[PDB]
Amino acid sequence: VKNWSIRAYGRRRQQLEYTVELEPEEVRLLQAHNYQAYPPKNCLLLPSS
Amino acid sequence: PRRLRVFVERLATALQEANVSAVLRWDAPEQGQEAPMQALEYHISCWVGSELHEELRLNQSALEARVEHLQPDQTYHFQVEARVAATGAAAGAASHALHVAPEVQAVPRVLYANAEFIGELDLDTRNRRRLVHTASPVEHLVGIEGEQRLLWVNEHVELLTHVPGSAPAKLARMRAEVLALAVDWIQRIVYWAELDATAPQAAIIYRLDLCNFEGKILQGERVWSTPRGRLLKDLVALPQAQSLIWLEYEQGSPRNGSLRGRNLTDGSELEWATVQPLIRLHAGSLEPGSETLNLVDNQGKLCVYDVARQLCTASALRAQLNLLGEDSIAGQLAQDSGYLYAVKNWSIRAYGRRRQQLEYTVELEPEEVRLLQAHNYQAYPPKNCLLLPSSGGSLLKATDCEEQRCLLNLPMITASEDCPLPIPGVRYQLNLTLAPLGQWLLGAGESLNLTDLLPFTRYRVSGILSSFYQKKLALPTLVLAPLELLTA
Amino acid sequence: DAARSWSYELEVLDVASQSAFSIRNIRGPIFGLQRLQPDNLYQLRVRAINVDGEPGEWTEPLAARTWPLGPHRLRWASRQGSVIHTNELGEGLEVQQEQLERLPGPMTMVNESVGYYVTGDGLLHCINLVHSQWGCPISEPLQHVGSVTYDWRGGRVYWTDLARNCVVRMDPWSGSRELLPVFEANFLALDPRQGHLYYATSSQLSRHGSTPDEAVTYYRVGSIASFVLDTQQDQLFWLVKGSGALRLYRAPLTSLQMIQQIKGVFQAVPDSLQLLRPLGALLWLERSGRRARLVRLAAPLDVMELPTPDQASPASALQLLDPQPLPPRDEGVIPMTVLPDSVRLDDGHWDDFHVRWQPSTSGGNHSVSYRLLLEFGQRLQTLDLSTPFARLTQLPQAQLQLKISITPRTAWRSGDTTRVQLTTPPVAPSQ
Amino acid sequence: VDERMVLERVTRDCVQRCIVEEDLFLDEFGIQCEKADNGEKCYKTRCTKGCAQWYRALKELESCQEACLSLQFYPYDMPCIGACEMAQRDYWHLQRLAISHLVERTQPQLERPLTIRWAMHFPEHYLASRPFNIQYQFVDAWFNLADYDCDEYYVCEILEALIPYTQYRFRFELPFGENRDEVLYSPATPAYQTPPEGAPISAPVIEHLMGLDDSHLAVHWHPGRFTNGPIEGYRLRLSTSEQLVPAGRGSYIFSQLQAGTNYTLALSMI
Ligand SMILES: *[C@@H]1O[C@H](CO[C@@H]2O[C@@H](C)[C@@H](O)[C@@H](O)[C@@H]2O)[C@@H](O[C@@H]2O[C@H](CO)[C@@H](O)[C@H](O)[C@H]2NC(C)=O)[C@H](O)[C@H]1NC(C)=O
Ligand SMILES: *[C@@H]1O[C@H](CO)[C@@H](O[C@@H]2O[C@H](CO)[C@@H](O)[C@H](O)[C@H]2NC(C)=O)[C@H](O)[C@H]1NC(C)=O
Ligand SMILES: *[C@@H]1O[C@H](CO)[C@@H](O)[C@H](O)[C@H]1NC(C)=O
Ligand SMILES: *[C@@H]1O[C@H](CO)[C@@H](O)[C@H](O)[C@H]1NC(C)=O
Ligand SMILES: *[C@@H]1O[C@H](CO)[C@@H](O)[C@H](O)[C@H]1NC(C)=O
Ligand SMILES: *[C@@H]1O[C@H](CO)[C@@H](O)[C@H](O)[C@H]1NC(C)=O
Ligand SMILES: *[C@@H]1O[C@H](CO)[C@@H](O)[C@H](O)[C@H]1NC(C)=O
Ligand SMILES: *[C@@H]1O[C@H](CO)[C@@H](O)[C@H](O)[C@H]1NC(C)=O
Ligand SMILES: *[C@@H]1O[C@H](CO)[C@@H](O)[C@H](O)[C@H]1NC(C)=O
Ligand SMILES: *[C@@H]1O[C@H](CO)[C@@H](O)[C@H](O)[C@H]1NC(C)=O
Repeated sequence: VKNWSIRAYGRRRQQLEYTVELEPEEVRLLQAHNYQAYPPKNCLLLPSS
Repeated sequence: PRRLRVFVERLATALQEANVSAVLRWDAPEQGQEAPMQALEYHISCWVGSELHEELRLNQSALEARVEHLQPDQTYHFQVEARVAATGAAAGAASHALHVAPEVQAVPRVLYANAEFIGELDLDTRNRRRLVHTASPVEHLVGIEGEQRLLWVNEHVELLTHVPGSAPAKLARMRAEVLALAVDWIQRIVYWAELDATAPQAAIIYRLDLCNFEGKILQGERVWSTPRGRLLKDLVALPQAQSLIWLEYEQGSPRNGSLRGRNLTDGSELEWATVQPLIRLHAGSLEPGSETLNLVDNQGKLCVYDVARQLCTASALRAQLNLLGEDSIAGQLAQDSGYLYAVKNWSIRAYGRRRQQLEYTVELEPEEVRLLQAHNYQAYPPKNCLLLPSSGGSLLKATDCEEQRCLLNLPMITASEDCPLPIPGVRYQLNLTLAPLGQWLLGAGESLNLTDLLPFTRYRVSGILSSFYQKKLALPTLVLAPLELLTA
Repeated sequence: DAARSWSYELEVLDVASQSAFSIRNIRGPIFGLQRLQPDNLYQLRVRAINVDGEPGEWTEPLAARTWPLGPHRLRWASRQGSVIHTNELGEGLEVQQEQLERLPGPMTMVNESVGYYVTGDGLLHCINLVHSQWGCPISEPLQHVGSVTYDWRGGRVYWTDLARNCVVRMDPWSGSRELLPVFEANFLALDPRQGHLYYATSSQLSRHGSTPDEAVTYYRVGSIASFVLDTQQDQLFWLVKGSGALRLYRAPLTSLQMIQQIKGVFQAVPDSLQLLRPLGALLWLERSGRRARLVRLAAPLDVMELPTPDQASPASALQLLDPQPLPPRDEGVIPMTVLPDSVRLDDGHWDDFHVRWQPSTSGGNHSVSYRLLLEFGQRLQTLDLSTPFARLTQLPQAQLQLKISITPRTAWRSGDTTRVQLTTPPVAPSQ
Repeated sequence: VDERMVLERVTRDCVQRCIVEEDLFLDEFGIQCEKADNGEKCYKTRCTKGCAQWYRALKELESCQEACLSLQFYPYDMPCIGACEMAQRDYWHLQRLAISHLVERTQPQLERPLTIRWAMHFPEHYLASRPFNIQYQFVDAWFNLADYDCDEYYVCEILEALIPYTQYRFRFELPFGENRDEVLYSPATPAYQTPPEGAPISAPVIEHLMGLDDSHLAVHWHPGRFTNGPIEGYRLRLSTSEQLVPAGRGSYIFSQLQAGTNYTLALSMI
């Protein structure tokens, strides 16, 4: 967030992709949907032995 | 005018839920010879009360449909309308309401086996198939309908199998005359009986496990034998009662048929009380808790036997089948979940189990039917019971040891307390260690007796437990408890 | 002509004190026992003394538990339209001055004068009980109405329109009706804490909320006869009228289990289930109208039977009247009107062309969502928003007069529409 | 020619209702159109779209939510859905009032598989309706028959295994659309008795079972409901004494039993 605008920088192409202007009190916190990689179903569940 | 014919078909595959579908068949209306064969649009709407279950539109010359995912003990109404596809003109309409009730309803299909082939005869459409062309003629025939496997014995006395899409593979070659044949469908064990040519004659019950079949010819194992002077006929395996019921007659008296058998877990001899001596025995309902035998007395009288009550059960099909004569109901008698089939005067007569009436009579060529096998409902255990268990436990019990050897006992495994039946195709893989010294891949039921041990020295066995369905599903192998066995 | 002139024995076994109290010499099989402690459980058995003094055997004890103490009044309705207020025995009859129509159902009360009831032909009627010259906003009765309910917090009357397969929400003070997207419903109850509308079809019982995430289906089948909603204990009862078996259930509002299945050819009136609050008991009237059946939630096996009074000999509705008054209309759920001077069309750079306004609030701080309507001449664009923000995608570039209609709403009701006309800015790039 | 009058009458009443109630409902966007716009925001254009789309949804088995699907008012266009559902229930009400006398005057006939021949025909929109139920009743409520197979001229065929030696009456329930209150009932058949077959499935219920003195024991009983045949005898086992009593007698008294002790009676039906 710089000067009431949120700037998305792409990880693949390494460039600025989106700049979206804001109202001055819209963003106090910023959280992203980062990829929460889960274990497989043998690891999450009950063990066999 | 032809009517709409709907049949409830229940098909159970092991490690899968039993699915119920309605086979909707309706012939075309009568068309003239000037017009060609017309496409008919069949609109089928299936209702459960006031809600729509499935809606099907099919372009067919004659109707042959399947409405899947029916539920048992529920009333389904099938509203079928037929329209001509090119013009939109109404050809016909039918409304079939149907309680599902899948223990008394099936599609009327038999398996017949002449000297040339084994085929399917649908008694509804009167159409004949060929499943397998046999080089040598079939003498006995059983089947596993969950995997469409036909197990049969030829004139050249050899046991063969047939999955669809493959060649017939020989499972065993047999050195004596085979009296009977049966299959445990859950544990995949094929039981047969062979004649003994010793002057007191007996019948030796052999078995062969189909989970050990990897493409080469196996050999049978002697598990039980007959008391001398007596012989077998008509082997029927009941897995849910764990029984192997035959008809034990005496040599020289074939109309003294007495119902005997063995329990399939511990090998104990079981006895069934009949009020009259028998001649032939046929299997019945094959349903857990309600298992049935169609046994024939020496007067040519059918009794619809009950296995659990050990008594005759009065039915309305018993009086109608006794009017056919002794040569019809002791010739060939087959019974699926829905119908009960008999051959009289070159015609196969299906007797329905629900309405207790004669339903289909299909005329035959005089050498079409030598054997008759129905697709009886082979009820499978649930997926917890068929597969590998969760807990390992102390399954190997330590026996009393001598100084030279210790007889380790290898028992059968139920998966929990909720599973009454054994797990199919159990193979232990073991090593022995001095608390490797040996490597054995040995199944369940036998014993490993463990020679060449040092005196006054402790030894340790360890094992994994492998079953048939955990190798098919690629499920991971249970490691059981490594127990230590002391020698004195 | 054989004579059995006997004198009966009725014992009272209190379970709280372990005390056996027995009286003698009653002549008839009927007996009106008096002077019990309220909120108490008793066990009752009967034997019979002859002339010689030899009694009969004891029967099985019946789990007999008292109504709690209070002025606990039952409102009976006839099939001819007479209203009789009794207490919980069927005694103490007071004939009310109001005259309902033929075959009335349950009367849903808005304030202490105006009530709404649904008759047997599907018509919905309004009655002012105190002063009948004024109080009803709808002049004529309304056909094809399944049931009726009232929200005290929103101040809205909800009924199922069976002709439209919709639920109609109505202001009782003005008669302004709103179509709600709730389909094929027969009976209604709304939770005032959160604004969720609970509804039961012939096949299913489910929930409608302010968002589509809040729709939870509780049951799917005979047919559902009636249902009630327990707001305090967070649970939900319904009656399924099947093939000769009237069966009652319970689910929480977030274990689905069977309480009592009543077998017989007699069944219940649709919209006759009621939750009796001080016992935690469930009442339903029977179809013949001479019997009301009651089950306790603590003891499911005991099904009590309430006979109907003789002055209203066929009954079509029975309510336990609430002893507290109904609470008034909350001004904390009313959304405030969006200010028309604050509706700007302040645009950003590139393709960000958007409309912002000052956000509407309520008294108690509830979620205010918005419905916006656009008019680009003949072009229409309707957006359902949850923020004071609406991006305009199809801008026609040629300096139009855009008509914007913001309607704030909450989970209970809706606010007034703010209608503005704004001049669009000049759009130079078109790409 | 009657069907197109029913179509045009329901379409006339639908367009007349959408003219009438255009001011009655408050919309969620706050529309409030005047009486002469003919614009797409108003109640009258969406409501006459609902009266345009009601018949095409009925004969092609579409819902009124799926027929009245627009990209402006999403997910639900409520005047369009409401006008479609009101016109469909007005149509099924007019078909029920058209064919009500012909349903209630025509009696079904039983012949003997067991066959009901009703002198009617399937409706024109047969798949749009609910399925008709044949209903059965014991002669000595109406329950739905589970197994039958009918064609379009109502020549039915009962495949349900009925109880033997039981008098039965049959009738047709005709639902009309999804409205559960709009059902028509045919008159009942002449009463047909099933042919007798099999053992009885109902035990005979005793009426009064007491002792007479210390050396006799009396019982009175009535026959059961499904006796499955002509009744011949009732066997009484007292525990043992086992007696044969014919079909005319419903009261038997035992003798030569022990004084002052506890017995058990077993009653069967032959
Ligand atoms: C079932 O068939 C109809 C009619 O089939 C047409 O006529 C036959 C004689 C043959 O020539 C077919 O190939 C023709 O299609 C189908 O109705 C047609 O559907 C298509 C696709 O929607 C449409 O373009 C055509 O106008 C329709 N034609 C007519 C004459 O009605 C119908 O869709 C088929 N139904 C199903 C479920 O496959
Ligand atoms: C209960 O509410 C109703 C409105 O729902 C009130 O009825 C109004 O009463 C006034 C005064 O008599 C009339 O001028 C209005 O015309 C009525 N409104 C309508 C819409 O008809 C009623 O007074 C309220 N009762 C009490 C006791 O507060
Ligand atoms: C930073 O924001 C202000 C907000 O008023 C704006 O005027 C200014 O142009 C912005 N600066 C840049 C470099 O974009
Ligand atoms: C029903 O079961 C059969 C046999 O297991 C299988 O071939 C088929 O795919 C199943 N059909 C379903 C689940 O629709
Ligand atoms: C039939 O066999 C039974 C059992 O072995 C025996 O008791 C009986 O004598 C036999 N009957 C005849 C006629 O041989
Ligand atoms: C076979 O043996 C098992 C295990 O001992 C027992 O549970 C079962 O009842 C036996 N089966 C029969 C049919 O007796
Ligand atoms: C039995 O079969 C023969 C075959 O030629 C036929 O002529 C005869 O009619 C049949 N008998 C009966 C009773 O159907
Ligand atoms: C294995 O030991 C057992 C102990 O009972 C004995 O019966 C058997 O002969 C032994 N087998 C071999 C192959 O040595
Ligand atoms: C036995 O030992 C061999 C050699 O280490 C190993 O491959 C095998 O997995 C072991 N099996 C068990 C059951 O421990
Ligand atoms: C609502 O919000 C206002 C302003 O944030 C605050 O003063 C007030 O306490 C809140 N609650 C209620 C119940 O009004």
